[PDB]
Amino acid sequence: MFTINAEVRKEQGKGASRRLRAANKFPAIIYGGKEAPLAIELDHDKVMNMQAKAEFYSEVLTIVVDGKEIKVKAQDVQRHPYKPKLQHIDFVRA
Amino acid sequence: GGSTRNGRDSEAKRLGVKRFGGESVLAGSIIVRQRGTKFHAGANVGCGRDHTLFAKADGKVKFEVKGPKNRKFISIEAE
Amino acid sequence: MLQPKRTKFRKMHKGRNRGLAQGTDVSFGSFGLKAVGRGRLTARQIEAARRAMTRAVKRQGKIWIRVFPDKPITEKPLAVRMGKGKGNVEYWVALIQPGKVLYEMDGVPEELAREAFKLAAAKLPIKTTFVTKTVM
RNA sequence: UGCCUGGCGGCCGUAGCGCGGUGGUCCCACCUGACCCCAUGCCGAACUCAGAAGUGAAACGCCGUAGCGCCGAUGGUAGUGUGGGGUCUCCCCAUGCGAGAGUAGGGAACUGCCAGGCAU
RNA sequence: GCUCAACGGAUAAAAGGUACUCCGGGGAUAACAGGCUGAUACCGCCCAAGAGUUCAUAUCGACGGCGGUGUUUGGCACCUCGAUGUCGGCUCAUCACAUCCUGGGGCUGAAGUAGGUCCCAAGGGUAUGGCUGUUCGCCAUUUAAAGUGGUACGCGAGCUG
RNA sequence: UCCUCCUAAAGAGUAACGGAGGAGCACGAAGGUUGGCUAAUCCUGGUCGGACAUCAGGAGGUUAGUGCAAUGGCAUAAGCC
RNA sequence: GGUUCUCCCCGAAAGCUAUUUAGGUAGCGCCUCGUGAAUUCAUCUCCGGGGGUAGAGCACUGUUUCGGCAAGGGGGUCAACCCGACUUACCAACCCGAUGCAAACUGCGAAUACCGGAGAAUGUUAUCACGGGAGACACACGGCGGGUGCUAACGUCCGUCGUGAAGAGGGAAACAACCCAGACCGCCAGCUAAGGUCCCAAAGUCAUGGUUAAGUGGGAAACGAUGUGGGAAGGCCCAGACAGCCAGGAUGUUGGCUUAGAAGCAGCCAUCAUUUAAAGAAAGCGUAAUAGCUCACUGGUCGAGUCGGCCUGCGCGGAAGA
Ligand SMILES: [Mg+2]
Ligand SMILES: [Mg+2]
Ligand SMILES: [Mg+2]
Ligand SMILES: [Mg+2]
Ligand SMILES: [Mg+2]
Ligand SMILES: [Mg+2]
Ligand SMILES: [Mg+2]
Ligand SMILES: [Mg+2]
Ligand SMILES: [Mg+2]
Ligand SMILES: [Mg+2]
Ligand SMILES: [Mg+2]
Ligand SMILES: [Mg+2]
Ligand SMILES: [Mg+2]
Ligand SMILES: [Mg+2]
Ligand SMILES: [Mg+2]
Ligand SMILES: [Mg+2]
Ligand SMILES: [Mg+2]
Ligand SMILES: [Mg+2]
Ligand SMILES: [Mg+2]
Ligand SMILES: [Mg+2]
Ligand SMILES: [Mg+2]
Ligand SMILES: [Mg+2]
Ligand SMILES: [Mg+2]
Ligand SMILES: [Mg+2]
Ligand SMILES: [Mg+2]
Ligand SMILES: [Mg+2]
Ligand SMILES: [Mg+2]
Ligand SMILES: [Mg+2]
Ligand SMILES: [Mg+2]
Ligand SMILES: [Mg+2]
Ligand SMILES: [Mg+2]
Ligand SMILES: [Mg+2]
Ligand SMILES: [Mg+2]
Ligand SMILES: [Mg+2]
Ligand SMILES: [Mg+2]
Ligand SMILES: [Mg+2]
Ligand SMILES: [Mg+2]
Ligand SMILES: [Mg+2]
Ligand SMILES: [Mg+2]
Ligand SMILES: [Mg+2]
Ligand SMILES: [Mg+2]
Ligand SMILES: [Mg+2]
Ligand SMILES: [Mg+2]
Ligand SMILES: [Mg+2]
Ligand SMILES: [Mg+2]
Ligand SMILES: [Mg+2]
Repeated sequence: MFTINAEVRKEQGKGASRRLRAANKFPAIIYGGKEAPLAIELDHDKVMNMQAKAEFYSEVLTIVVDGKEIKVKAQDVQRHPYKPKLQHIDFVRA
Repeated sequence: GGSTRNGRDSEAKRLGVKRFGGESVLAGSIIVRQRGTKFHAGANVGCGRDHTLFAKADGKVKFEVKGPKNRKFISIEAE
Repeated sequence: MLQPKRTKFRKMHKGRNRGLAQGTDVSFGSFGLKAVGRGRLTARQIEAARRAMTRAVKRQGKIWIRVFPDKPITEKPLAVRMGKGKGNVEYWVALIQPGKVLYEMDGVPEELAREAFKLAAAKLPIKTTFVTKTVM
């Protein structure tokens, strides 16, 4: 269903986040459970298209990171103050 | 034309921390000048008439937060 | 025009309106008009926009004015010199940051909301945009 | 050496409130009465000085409760010291420092002296 | 023993006018001008409750907003106080077009004559007298009009006062 | 003339005919020591007694108080006998 | 106001305090010379401490919106005189749940700024004390955080740095405060920074892919419109997408109306119901009003591309002064 092909964040920081947002992407975090949190980089348009659907914040989502499928839920989302953009998205591991 | 009120002011008393902690002081040296007891006297520290903390023995000035109310205390380490 | 009933002090400094907004999402109604630029909205402008949207929707729902004019702006009388105190209070404005929601509503359909906010936005200097409430 | 109790401290908001019911062989509290020697600007409401008839009823203390108060990551955001810029009442980039609040989570305190009463 | 409060306190002991004025200075500091900004001034534009027999645009337009000129009233004191004569009137004109007429058109709640508004267009023209020193204005009579501005609010080494 | 807050840019200091308020005192106790004590507000019951006193219990913990204007403090109490 | 021969070295200020003082003066801050002095001072790294300003928030002091708990009032719809059935484009204490604002609000809280302790490297002791001599207390601009003003001024008041004052050269046409860069002298020597390489005027009419048709470049806003590329996302699809055009487009029914004749072009309400092969008491409309047309809704031909909302760069009009 709601599948997201993510990657691994190489560098973290304000400049890295700005570059990711300028490169038609955005950072995100997967935390919860006992495993260490994982920083991921998502494409903007494909996630923006799924964000319109109301099921995105209600049903489970599948994230493929280097071939390892993980079931996560859209815990919280940060959006641009005055633009249809996604700043940062949290994912509870479940 | 016109007139305006509240043109008065007062001279600053030059309060604040003088030794800033971590310095070597002498007996009778004033550490902090303040209106209220923001910093309380600790070890080898006396309280003045105007709540001024003066060291009674040469040593090191140390800032710590002790007490049930998390109040700041000035301590003189006589090393 | 709306203004605070009383204040601790009559005059305030000019200040600077820099930063980002605080309330950037609709939490009361379903549709919202939010400022995209930067400026200072006045009580007269807010009242004019409220009247315009109310008469456009025929009060077929509810209206929320998120912002509130609370900053007193003073101007000196004409033909006077400089100094001699601060000028008397003239009006009241509300500092506006980009992304802040200005007006909120619900009940009305999407077409009616967008046709009412379209004419209510022309009464404000700051450019605005139309948004709909989402699930978080 | 392990049980709980008392006194003095460290640590003073994961160390504090609400709910459930236990503790007395010890220690504490409740309590008896009181001319003393002391006391109430009226009364043993408080200090006390003579004690153990009873009770753990209020306290005090102990065990669990996630209803609260709190501690609070990673990531993200706001801010900025330097240099370089734009459309300059404000913003962009290269750099380090990176908050507050809110999530995930943690949680029904640890600990040092003697002083006894307990099984050993 | 001093509200020496003008409070680091001239002496125990102190108010004004000068257009009859004079001296040394300042554009460090004003008034007329020039420069800078445009609150105010003029003009243009944006959305639309309506007026308009129904009908928002033929004409207007509340509640609000965004702009242009420097164009009145305003702010600064940047050139000038070892001198830049400012009001008004006569003669002499230029330039701008936000055009009074003439010229060419659109819409009209434009039947015709005659009107309202808007665009282009500066080639030319655009009063005479009473009142007060006038600018402004009132009135009387004509014209197509007796249009708005800048030119040190033009011009006194061109004239009066 | 002096003091309190902000402008005053997280040491000190820092201007305007800036925004806001006070001071030209009182006290032989309103000081020293010792001992003891802890409100503002609200709820319930009660003879006048009442939106209000003097009482008894409870909610709350400094939201009271500082001889004074403001700031900083005060429970060991700087608050009250 | 003026102050007359030369060279070398160093080299500021227009700030604080007081002043019948504000354009003067005195002390200090700043400068020069001489004598002494300590790893004295400065940069960088590590360590300790104070913050309470940005930012953030509403635990406190003020302000403010919508909800529930509520006492309920004010024109009642209805009686039309009623208790008022009841909510009447209204207001409404605490208590809770959210949403904002504050220089004189902080349960929290940075960077930088400042002090001290330790360490290498560098700097002509650049640091401090005293004595001789001054000068000076009219600063301006730009960057940064601000008061005041209109977040207007080549306006004014504060704090830091740079510049000029006290400074030549190159660049922006000229243009002290912008940028690069610090002029011992002489050179028919090379390199580079700001800034450019079509000619004035010196060096790419250089190379690789795109945008611009406005000369945008080479002034400006709200707003407005199939200019033009890009990015996704939509819906209509040979079960034939959209516009031609061939045609239909009805009755009870001149619908209660209101009258003007009203039958859609004066009206509140109606677009109820036969066939709906299809079929709006009809949106335009001449008009005293119909009596007429077209379109809405469809099927007759086609035959592959369409329909309108966002993130984007350039461009267009708003744009009129002597
Ligand atoms: Mg950065
Ligand atoms: Mg019990
Ligand atoms: Mg982080
Ligand atoms: Mg944090
Ligand atoms: Mg948190
Ligand atoms: Mg005397
Ligand atoms: Mg004097
Ligand atoms: Mg003279
Ligand atoms: Mg001068
Ligand atoms: Mg002048
Ligand atoms: Mg001049
Ligand atoms: Mg009408
Ligand atoms: Mg002329
Ligand atoms: Mg014209
Ligand atoms: Mg001519
Ligand atoms: Mg000709
Ligand atoms: Mg003229
Ligand atoms: Mg002349
Ligand atoms: Mg300070
Ligand atoms: Mg005591
Ligand atoms: Mg030199
Ligand atoms: Mg003088
Ligand atoms: Mg020397
Ligand atoms: Mg500072
Ligand atoms: Mg000397
Ligand atoms: Mg000297
Ligand atoms: Mg001075
Ligand atoms: Mg002077
Ligand atoms: Mg000078
Ligand atoms: Mg200065
Ligand atoms: Mg400066
Ligand atoms: Mg500034
Ligand atoms: Mg300026
Ligand atoms: Mg000046
Ligand atoms: Mg000079
Ligand atoms: Mg130069
Ligand atoms: Mg030069
Ligand atoms: Mg070369
Ligand atoms: Mg090169
Ligand atoms: Mg270069
Ligand atoms: Mg260059
Ligand atoms: Mg170039
Ligand atoms: Mg070239
Ligand atoms: Mg050449
Ligand atoms: Mg352009
Ligand atoms: Mg343009």
